[PDB]
Amino acid sequence: EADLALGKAVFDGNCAACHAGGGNNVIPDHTLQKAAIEQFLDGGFNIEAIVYQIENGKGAMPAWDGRLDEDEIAGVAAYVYDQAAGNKW
Ligand code: HEM
Repeated sequence: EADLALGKAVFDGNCAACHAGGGNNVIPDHTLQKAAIEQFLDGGFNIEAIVYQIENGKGAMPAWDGRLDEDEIAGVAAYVYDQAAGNKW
């Protein structure tokens, strides 16, 4: 169901590794923030754009293609989007 709690559970395990509290450890300022997305993200503040990054891996970010399920992928994207939009970073 591309759930946010699912998305969180994924995030917490998989993404937090580099992005702890939306907190990009590799490129300090390239955080999971709305603003940071809208500047740095190529594809803009769009679910498509988010998902695409997570799938395919981009710059210094690993690809999650087939490592996460489709729903899982969608959930983590949705969650990140919700966090950003809501400012729950
Ligand atoms: C876990 C599956 C995971 C998610 C979710 C995630 C999201 C994410 C987004 C949405 C961006 C864009 C942020 C912005 O535009 O400012 C992004 C960017 C980077 N990530 Fe990430 N990310 C997840 C996992 C990981 C892992 C495990 C690493 C660390 C090895 C990592 C690193 C990075 C880096 C670097 C970037 C910037 C690269 C770029 O977009 O050019 N991510 N991530």
